[PDB]
Amino acid sequence: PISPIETVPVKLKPGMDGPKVKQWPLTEEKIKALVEICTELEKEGKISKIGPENPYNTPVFAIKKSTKKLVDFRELNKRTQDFWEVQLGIPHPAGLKKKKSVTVLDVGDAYFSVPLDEDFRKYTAFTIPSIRYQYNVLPQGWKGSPAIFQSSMTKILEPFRKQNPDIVIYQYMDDLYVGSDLEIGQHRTKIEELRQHLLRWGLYTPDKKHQKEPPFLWMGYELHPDKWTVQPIVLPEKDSWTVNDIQKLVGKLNWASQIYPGIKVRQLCKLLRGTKALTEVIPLTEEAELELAENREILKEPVHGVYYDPSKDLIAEIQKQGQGQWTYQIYQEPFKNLKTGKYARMRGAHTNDVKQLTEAVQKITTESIVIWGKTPKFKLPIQKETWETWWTEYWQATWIPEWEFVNTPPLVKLWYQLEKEPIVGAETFYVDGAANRETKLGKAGYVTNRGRQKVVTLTDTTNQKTELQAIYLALQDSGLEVNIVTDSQYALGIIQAQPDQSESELVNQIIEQLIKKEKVYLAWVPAHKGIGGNEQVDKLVSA
Amino acid sequence: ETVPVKLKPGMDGPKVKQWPLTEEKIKALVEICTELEKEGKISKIGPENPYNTPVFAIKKKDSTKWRKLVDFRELNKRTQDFIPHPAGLKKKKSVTVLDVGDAYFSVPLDEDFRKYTAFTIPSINNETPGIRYQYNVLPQGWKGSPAIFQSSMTKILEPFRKQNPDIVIYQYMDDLYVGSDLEIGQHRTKIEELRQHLLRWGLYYELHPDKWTVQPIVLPEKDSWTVNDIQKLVGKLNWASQIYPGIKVRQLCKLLRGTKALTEVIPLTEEAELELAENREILKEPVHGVYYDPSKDLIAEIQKQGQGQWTYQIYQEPFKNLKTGKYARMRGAHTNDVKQLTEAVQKITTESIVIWGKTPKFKLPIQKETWETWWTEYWQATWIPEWEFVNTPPLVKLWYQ
Ligand SMILES: Cc1ccnc2c1NC(=O)c1cccnc1N2C1CC1
Repeated sequence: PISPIETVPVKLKPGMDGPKVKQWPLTEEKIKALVEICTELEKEGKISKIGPENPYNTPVFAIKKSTKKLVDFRELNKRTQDFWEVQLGIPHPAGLKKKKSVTVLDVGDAYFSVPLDEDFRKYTAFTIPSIRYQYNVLPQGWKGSPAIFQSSMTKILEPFRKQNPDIVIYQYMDDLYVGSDLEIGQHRTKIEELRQHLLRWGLYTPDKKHQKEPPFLWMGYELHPDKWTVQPIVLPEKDSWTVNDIQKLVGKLNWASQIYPGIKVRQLCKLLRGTKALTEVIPLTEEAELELAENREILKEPVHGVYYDPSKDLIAEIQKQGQGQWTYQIYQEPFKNLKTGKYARMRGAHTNDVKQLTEAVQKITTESIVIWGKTPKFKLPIQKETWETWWTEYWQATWIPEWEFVNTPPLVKLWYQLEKEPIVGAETFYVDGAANRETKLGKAGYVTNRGRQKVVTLTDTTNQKTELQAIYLALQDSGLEVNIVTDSQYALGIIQAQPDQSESELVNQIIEQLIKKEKVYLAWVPAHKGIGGNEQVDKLVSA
Repeated sequence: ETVPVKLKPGMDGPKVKQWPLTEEKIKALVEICTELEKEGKISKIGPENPYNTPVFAIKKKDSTKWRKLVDFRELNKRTQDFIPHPAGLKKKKSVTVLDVGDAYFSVPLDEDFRKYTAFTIPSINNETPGIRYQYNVLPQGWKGSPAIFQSSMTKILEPFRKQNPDIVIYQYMDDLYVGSDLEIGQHRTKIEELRQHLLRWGLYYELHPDKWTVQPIVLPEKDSWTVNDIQKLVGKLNWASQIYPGIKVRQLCKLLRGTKALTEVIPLTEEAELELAENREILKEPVHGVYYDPSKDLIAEIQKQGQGQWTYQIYQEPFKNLKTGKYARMRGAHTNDVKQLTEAVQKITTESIVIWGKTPKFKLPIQKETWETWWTEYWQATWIPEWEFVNTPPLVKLWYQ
């Protein structure tokens, strides 16, 4: 199975140098195993004898237990130059186009069939304990074998690809999936042309008798040449459940959330709190028994999908499934999905549904460009008016590809709006907050044009925390309308940004007050200046 | 022959990675790339070449033709070092820009440096391994190119310069900058004249420098002022005080002493009126003593004002702007912040070339994912600047509005 394929030039990292590792003096029991092995090997072409000139050497072994050799090239690896990354991204079902037929050739010992850079060839020396040999083909587990093989493979297919453009090949690992639209006899015939072709260059593949049959499993899916399916998975039942046990369940259920709806893992997840060991056994609660059940049913329903049709539009629709959470599906024919997924509640310092929705869209657009090299038409649960309103009031640059409204509650909206101008007849609060940086002691509070005022001492606080506090107070103690003037450009920013979701207790308490009011106008002024009002609170929140 | 070239001490070749491109953009790169192979400009490479730089395709001014574009920003920084920018150009009256990337194809590239230029064409859905190639001649976008080919450049420009000794020609990477003072008719032609002279060796948008300044800050003019009104003015004024330190606000603050209603209209004393007048008069001109330091980097910051507006400022040292301005709209895509921001970036880079002949380090008010997903869909220059993303303050904008 020697190849007539030109070799790829190799070199060791600069400065580095070939291995010169000693050779074990193991028993002649294994020797005779090697002597033979290597001989046929030798006369097979794979290796060749040597002697005086190769001062390099790597430990070689003979193994019994397979009850009927393993060279270790680790040291040669951390010596070899780096090669170009091997395709790391791979095909996803929803990206393929339907076929009449699909076969998968198994490039077996593909590796050992490929020549090794005659030059670099020496460093692969090893001696059989009392014959010196050299490798001549890509060795198992050596740095460059994967990369190099894939390429060589790519070449050998070039002509054939040019001549049979209606044929489609996918190289992966030690596999060649070939599908087409020809007739079942014609298809069978073509495949045999490939075999011979490959056979031509020293790469043997089994025949139609010794093959593998459809469908084929690919990262969760079962693939037919006409459609695909998702094997209904199983959730074992029992009394004993280690933490480890529970973690795994969560994992499986989690991946299925993508494909199946109403999947939940909360109560089942709230079961790892406190755990002291992976071997620990948490008594399955009730809600965690009830939930584990609902999921089992839902998982019994089969799921069928279709492939891609280049002559049709792509279309994605998104849904607000609770705070921070979103669901989407992509199709070309109403009801007939290509792919669907879910995005877990991104949780930040402060955002809103409009901002969140924007990212989901972006992620989906990135995804799409990679599957199809296109971007779908969006259908969204947001008003066109809401979008124009946010677009103008927001500082960051923002955008959404062509889309159209799809009334389908819950819609995504803005939970409150700030006044563009102050309010006539509304109270006016001037708020401040100060905190020491060496003791972290602080004071918050306000004064108004209606005589009233309040202050408040704090502990373990900071400048931005107290500053936000002053505002909460004011919001808290007042009518349905209000004018608020603060000197913290920090707190202005957060709010100016009309946030509706956050991890801070305080920000939320504020967001809540804000949602309540009838009219709110937030205003800013330089700190510590003469500016009346501000110099009152300024004095009260100091000590 | 080929003049040898090397990476700076210690540096190794780029290993950036390929972004995925749309279908339309892949097909085009294949056509384009095959041809260049036939002509021996580029050659398919082996897996033993570990390097890599990203590429993509753009449309130009208006053709249906695409242009290959390679982002050598990185390779350029690692390439060794090797004309004295014409002060004239800026003070000119009309500069037209021409693309000369071609000339580089007629020159061999020292084969030892070639590997470093490797790049990869992607495949949809990863069904196909990418297609790898490395340059055999001088590649567009690279720093070394314009250098290595100058000896020849002047040589060809030799005559036209002599002929017209009052027109300035400055080169930047793949671009040629030509500036005159002629009527915008016999200007447009003198260019073409060159287009042909230039086409005898072998190659193939009117700017207006005289109006690029440091636009002045203004203040509101009011019928009657209210507390809100005054507060706001004090805010902005205070800011500006940093640039013009003689700006005052003691009299305007005095008007607010108390704890009054926000809408309560207040009368201006004769003192406040003065303060205003003076302050207005101090802002009628840019600040004193602001000079370009060439041992420092140009920086460009941009704010979004809304309604299609964007303001910017090119500076080297905080608060001492070398230039400021605003970019808006003219009949195009009615609403696409991304498109606009890209265009804006290009307009600014251009000036930084005309004037100082180098690119500015951008600060973009946007999010990485948004920017990286779409900017290529609207780019148009042979060059690409450096940039970072940020969270714009509130004042900053209010101030420049
Ligand atoms: C696993 C895999 C990866 C990429 N493409 C394919 C396959 N396998 C198939 O069974 C298949 C099914 C439908 C369409 N293309 C397919 N093929 C293509 C080769 C005909």
